[PDB]
Amino acid sequence: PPGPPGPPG
Amino acid sequence: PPGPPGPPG
Amino acid sequence: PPGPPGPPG
Amino acid sequence: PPGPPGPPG
Amino acid sequence: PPGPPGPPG
Amino acid sequence: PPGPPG
Amino acid sequence: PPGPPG
Amino acid sequence: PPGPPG
Amino acid sequence: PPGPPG
Amino acid sequence: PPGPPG
Amino acid sequence: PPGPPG
Amino acid sequence: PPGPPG
Amino acid sequence: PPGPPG
Amino acid sequence: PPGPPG
Amino acid sequence: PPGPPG
Repeated sequence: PPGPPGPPG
Repeated sequence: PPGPPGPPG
Repeated sequence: PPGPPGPPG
Repeated sequence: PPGPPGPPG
Repeated sequence: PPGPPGPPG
Repeated sequence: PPGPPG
Repeated sequence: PPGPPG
Repeated sequence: PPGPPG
Repeated sequence: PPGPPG
Repeated sequence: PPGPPG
Repeated sequence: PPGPPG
Repeated sequence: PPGPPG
Repeated sequence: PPGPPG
Repeated sequence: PPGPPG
Repeated sequence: PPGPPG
């Protein structure tokens, strides 16, 4: 499955 | 997600 | 956000 | 804001 | 403001 | 695959 | 991405 | 940005 | 700015 | 300004 | 893997 | 990251 | 930053 | 600043 | 300043 979202900018 | 707003001028 | 007003003349 | 009035003549 | 009147002649 | 942007 | 201006 | 004049 | 004349 | 004459 | 920074 | 100064 | 003097 | 003398 | 003498 895809990985999780990245961190905030 | 986008980062938070920057500091006051 | 914009900074506050400057000092009196 | 503008400064206050000057001194009397 | 203007200064006060001058002295008597 | 890599996940979405933050 | 970077956030908005202050 | 800078604030307004005093 | 400077204030008005006295 | 200066005041008026006496 | 986690995605890129926002 | 946080945005730029106002 | 604060604005300029009046 | 204060204005000029009258 | 005060005005001139009368």
